[PDB]
Amino acid sequence: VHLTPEEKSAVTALWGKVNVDEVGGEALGRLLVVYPWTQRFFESFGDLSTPDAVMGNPKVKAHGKKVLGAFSDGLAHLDNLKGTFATLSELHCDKLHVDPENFRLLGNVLVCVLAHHFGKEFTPPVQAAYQKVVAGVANALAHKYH
Amino acid sequence: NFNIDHASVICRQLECGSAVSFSGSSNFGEGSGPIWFDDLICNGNESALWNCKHQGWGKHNCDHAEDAGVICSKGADLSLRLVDGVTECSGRLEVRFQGEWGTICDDGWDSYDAAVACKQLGCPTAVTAIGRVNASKGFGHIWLDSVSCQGHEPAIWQCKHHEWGKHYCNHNEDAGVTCSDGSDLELRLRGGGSRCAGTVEVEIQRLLGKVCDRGWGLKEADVVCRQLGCGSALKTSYQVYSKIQATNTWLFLSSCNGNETSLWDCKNWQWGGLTCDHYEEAKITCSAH
Amino acid sequence: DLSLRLVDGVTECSGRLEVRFQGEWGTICDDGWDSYDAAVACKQLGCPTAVTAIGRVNASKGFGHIWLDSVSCQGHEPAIWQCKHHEWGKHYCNHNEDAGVTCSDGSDLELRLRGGGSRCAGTVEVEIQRLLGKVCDRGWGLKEADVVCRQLGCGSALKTSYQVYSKIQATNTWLFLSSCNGNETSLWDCKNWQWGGLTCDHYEEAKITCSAH
Amino acid sequence: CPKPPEIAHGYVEHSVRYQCKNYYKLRTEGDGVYTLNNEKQWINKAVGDKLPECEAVCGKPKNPANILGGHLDAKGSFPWQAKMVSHHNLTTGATLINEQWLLTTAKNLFLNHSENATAKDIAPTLTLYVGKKQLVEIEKVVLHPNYSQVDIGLIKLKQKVSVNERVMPICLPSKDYAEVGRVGYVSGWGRNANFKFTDHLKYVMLPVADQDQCIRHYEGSTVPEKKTPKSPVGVQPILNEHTFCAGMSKYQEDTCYGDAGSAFAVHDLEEDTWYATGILSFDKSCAVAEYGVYVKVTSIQDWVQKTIAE
Amino acid sequence: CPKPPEIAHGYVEHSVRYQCKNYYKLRTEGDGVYTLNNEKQWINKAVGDKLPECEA
Amino acid sequence: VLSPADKTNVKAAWGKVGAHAGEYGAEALERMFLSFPTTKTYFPHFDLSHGSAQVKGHGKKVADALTNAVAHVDDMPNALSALSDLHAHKLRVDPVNFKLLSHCLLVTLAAHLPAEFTPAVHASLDKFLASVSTVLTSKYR
Ligand code: HEM
Ligand code: HEM
Ligand SMILES: *[C@@H]1O[C@H](CO)[C@@H](O)[C@H](O)[C@H]1NC(C)=O
Ligand SMILES: *[C@@H]1O[C@H](CO)[C@@H](O)[C@H](O)[C@H]1NC(C)=O
Ligand SMILES: *[C@@H]1O[C@H](CO)[C@@H](O)[C@H](O)[C@H]1NC(C)=O
Ligand SMILES: *[C@@H]1O[C@H](CO)[C@@H](O)[C@H](O)[C@H]1NC(C)=O
Ligand SMILES: [Ca+2]
Ligand SMILES: [Ca+2]
Ligand SMILES: [Ca+2]
Ligand SMILES: [Ca+2]
Repeated sequence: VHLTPEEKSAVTALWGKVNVDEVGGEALGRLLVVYPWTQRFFESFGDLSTPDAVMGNPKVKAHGKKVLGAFSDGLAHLDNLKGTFATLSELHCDKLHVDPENFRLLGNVLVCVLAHHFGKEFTPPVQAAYQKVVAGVANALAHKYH
Repeated sequence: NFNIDHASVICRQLECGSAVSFSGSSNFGEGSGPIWFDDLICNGNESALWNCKHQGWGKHNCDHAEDAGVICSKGADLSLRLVDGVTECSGRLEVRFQGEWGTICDDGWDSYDAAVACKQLGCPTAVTAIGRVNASKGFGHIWLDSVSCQGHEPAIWQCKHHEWGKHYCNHNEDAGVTCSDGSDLELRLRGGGSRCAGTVEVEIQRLLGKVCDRGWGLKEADVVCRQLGCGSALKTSYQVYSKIQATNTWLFLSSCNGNETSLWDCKNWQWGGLTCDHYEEAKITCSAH
Repeated sequence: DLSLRLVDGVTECSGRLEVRFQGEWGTICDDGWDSYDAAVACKQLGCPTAVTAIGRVNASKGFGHIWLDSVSCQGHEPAIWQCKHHEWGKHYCNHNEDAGVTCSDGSDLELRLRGGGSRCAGTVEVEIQRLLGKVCDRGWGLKEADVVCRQLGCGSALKTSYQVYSKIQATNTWLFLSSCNGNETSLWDCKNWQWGGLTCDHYEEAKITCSAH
Repeated sequence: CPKPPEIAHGYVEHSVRYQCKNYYKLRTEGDGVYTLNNEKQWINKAVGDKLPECEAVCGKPKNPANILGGHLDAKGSFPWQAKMVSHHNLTTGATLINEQWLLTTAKNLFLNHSENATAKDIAPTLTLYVGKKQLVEIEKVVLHPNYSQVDIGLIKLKQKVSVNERVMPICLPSKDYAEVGRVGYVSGWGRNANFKFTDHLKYVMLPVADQDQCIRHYEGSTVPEKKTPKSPVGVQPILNEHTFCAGMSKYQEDTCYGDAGSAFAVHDLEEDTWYATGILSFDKSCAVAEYGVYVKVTSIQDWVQKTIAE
Repeated sequence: CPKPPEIAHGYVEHSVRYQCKNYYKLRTEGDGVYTLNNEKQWINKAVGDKLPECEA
Repeated sequence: VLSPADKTNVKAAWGKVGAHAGEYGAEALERMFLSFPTTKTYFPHFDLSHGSAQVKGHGKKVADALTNAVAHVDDMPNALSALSDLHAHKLRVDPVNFKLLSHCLLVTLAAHLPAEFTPAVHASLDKFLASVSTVLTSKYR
């Protein structure tokens, strides 16, 4: 529906090469230092003042594993994205009150992180499919908001 | 400062049951007499409001028209039921809220939630599915949405429900349940040369359907091939020797580890309640063909 | 004082616009020009408005401040100075592009095909106020091409290419237009057609072969 | 009126109470007890013939509070913000001063228009969206007499808007809260970090800043002879004695385009009322510059009252 | 009885007071100011449910 | 809000880009076109085919402007004065498209030059590109 079968193959292929342990910590650490208004939500994770502390903090790295796994879980079936993220969207809307833009910002940083880790293999058609995936996830986690 | 967990402690003091939510201004009745607690906030850990923290003791800041009132779930005329199924233990779930019967949204429905509903209704919970069978979409207000339950609870009202009357989900999808003893479930292969090769046909409570090809693969195919006693699975297609009939109900599979003994042990398999027009029927050819 | 005058044109009814305000003369940037605005301009000039075109006739860019930019007129107005303009005396356009005004009585406009074996087929050529001109093929397509064939009474239009027979003289002023519905009968019925003011190095003279060849 | 129950040996004369609906405040000199008389028109002693009025409550939101980033407005803590959309869908904010009047900037009403355009051209096209989504039709658009020195414009609505829990005017202060260190809340309808107009109302606390380093950061110096345009965004803000500058927040948040007309609301904790201390005028700083320019409400308080009276 | 004049965005709490009949004096200790309630029965705080009565 | 330590990284990182700046700008332009199809509406006559000479030519001039801005980091609005008027007063390019180009340019730099993109440099180069976009769009109306 959303993606062509050739587009789906490449997206699923690259997601195999990823190192879930380190990619999640990388993207979360970058967002907390590039856009430094998300440090407010992660005050439970300790010191986050300096970029090296943000990268070296164990808690954000562990939270990166949770973020990455949920992204992989969302990739399981695209039409279910409304129902897949309905449980998580409520947490981000009623308890933490995370603005929908931060979902779009984290996804954009994820594309940059994946491009940094891979290199030339981040073919422009490949990133186009990834952006379409990211846009849906940001919309799906925000569609709960009303 | 009235809270939902604050209301939970309140209805526990009456010992009747859980409350649907916290309500303000006492819309049902007018207050009377002096009041002792104002702007009351409670964490919910405390057994009673008396152990709960009070902003003021022996006084009230809200007037009798603004003072809160409590509406309780057990006091509300709530009763779960099943409508339009193959038997009395299958079909679309219904919740009577405020005297109006409504369905349950599909989003958030899990095998744990199906286990609770089967226990609540009264027929055995040996095998529980998360889909509605042979039923059509209902009309009314969807009173429950994103019902997330641990499974070991007496009723779904005590389970954490998002909100009464959210109705966010479309009325086409409604949560259903299939409470089965485990004897009626049967799986067979039809339309091929041998019993081990053909189209996967399921028969649950004497209702014949197929298996959708959403996540069907070789790994999920070993479960079926082993279950029929026909070795492992080689090919997802087969050679047609006869024409199978046409069925309207479909079984949907989430995921399987591949080491399961039977297809029924795979986690979160939905029976009916959905259509996959783009996808085709799932087929399989066992090695013992 | 306001006075808008046509200069460097074939006649007094067609030429590059020149507007004086505050006592200083200048030219209008071509951006925002529309056929209706030119129709309002012809009313100021007094020339007949039977056929009006936005093109500029064989006129130079000149030298002067661009007083009016992005003028938007719809036609039912007394003068174009009444229409809203982006700023006064402030411009960001290139100095070469000047707003062109062409007012036609309706009889001067002629359409002819030259260079082919028959009158129905050949390179498209346009004669306006005894000035020879061609058609750039940017928007050119088969459905607008039927209008040229239909105007000449030579049936439908089959293909753009035509078999050369004799050579054709080269001209400088060039005509081009966006598109045509095809429901009409004359090329002048196509709206917002520019007559001069620009050149096409990317694009060449439009040709046709009609069915009645 | 309902018939009173019959009593033995008594004739009844009536005296009823008057109370204004919640979210409104009663305005009358007397208690409001209305006594029925022979002429059959109910009269209170102090109020006489005139009926008591129910006016809007100032700056008392149901849910009190605690753009690039900011906090999502989920509890509806800013019921005075009102979106304004121009021809090209260039949305902009606008605050709510009186029950019928709104406050914005002059440059908000010059979009797609000339700098000397009359009020009659602007009026038909401004699309206000006060409240959740309640569209409102306007009648008049008054500009400031000096629109080149104070970017302020008043808007009159056709009829008064009901004061719900999501619609509430914020009135003007009696003193000046523009003292350095006064942290104030700004609500915005403009661009976010991706420059797309926000679909949800956001807010951020910004502290007032010394108005010497703000001018030196923008106009080069406080000496008129040595002033040179060196605004790091390329557009010179309009700076004079009717302005104050507010820097970024702790987490480096500021206001980008489309946030003009918003209110620099401060919380007066002693009175528990929200007062408008400034109106955002130069919102083009975003994250490049370090100061946003706000028009002081007190300097325009006298002029606003005069226009409202007419 | 005639309706009290209406106020914009305001509610009127109706109330009626009983004036004692001529030649009689109010036996009840209450003055007799009855106020309209949601239950349609007018009540004075002092007299309560019991209706006022005047004696010679 | 580029601090003096932030501008040092910007000049050093852009210096390591070297002569490949023109190709990097061209790749970012092509990358944004196919990833965000609505952006092509702002280029009416340009050939949008992959590897087009005009796209390569446009990328060279875009990278030329950015390299000029780095040398004039202290005074950006004057160094980008002509481009600000053309991008806002003539073509009326919506400011939302600028954040798309900046993201695509950063991705191109990150993919082609991964070793030098430490998180400290990533923030500094991001703040530099945000400063350029605001200057160009500051007079949009
Ligand atoms: C964009 C896709 C995102 C996904 C898939 C995601 C996923 C998750 C998940 C699964 C959790 C649950 C962790 C737990 O329960 O222990 C979580 C927690 C959390 N997330 Fe997200 N997240 C996303 C975006 C964000 C962003 C951008 C922020 C910015 C601050 C954020 C803030 C938080 C916070 C504060 C928690 C902690 C919740 C708690 O402590 O109760 N999330 N996230
Ligand atoms: C950092 C961001 C940008 C920079 C440095 C930049 C720079 C430039 C440069 C150097 C030119 C050449 C002008 C000339 O040769 O006369 C140009 C033209 C142009 N710009 Fe950009 N640009 C940027 C962003 C954008 C974006 C995002 C768009 C559209 C979405 C855009 C739209 C255009 C167009 C359509 C032209 C063609 C003008 C023509 O062909 O005459 N610009 N820009
Ligand atoms: C469910 O099946 C029963 C028979 O088992 C049938 O009577 C009923 O119509 C079915 N429900 C539908 C088709 O909605
Ligand atoms: C089947 O494999 C899964 C992992 O894929 C494992 O969790 C589970 O315990 C296994 N079951 C058996 C019976 O070996
Ligand atoms: C344009 O043509 C007219 C008519 O022949 C002539 O008078 C005028 O000089 C020409 N202008 C130029 C610049 O060739
Ligand atoms: C233009 O063409 C349309 C169909 O596209 C037709 O309805 C209309 O009558 C035509 N106008 C004319 C011939 O003037
Ligand atoms: Ca669903
Ligand atoms: Ca659940
Ligand atoms: Ca032009
Ligand atoms: Ca026009």
